[PDB]
Amino acid sequence: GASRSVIRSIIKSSRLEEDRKRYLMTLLDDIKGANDLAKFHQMLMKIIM
Amino acid sequence: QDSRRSADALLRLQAMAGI
Repeated sequence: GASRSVIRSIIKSSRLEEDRKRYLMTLLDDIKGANDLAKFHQMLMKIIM
Repeated sequence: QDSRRSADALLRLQAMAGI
């Protein structure tokens, strides 16, 4: 499972608009636990693609 | 409360992904 820092870097490196990136990062801080972080990463992939 | 907040964040994320 990717760490919180890796997931943040992925958001930052994506081509999404800045406000979209900022809101995703805000949501990330509310995620708690390895399981939810993994689910976060999965949904994030669908948005990035 | 921490888990519920996390669950809600995932729901908000899901809505952005249009899932």
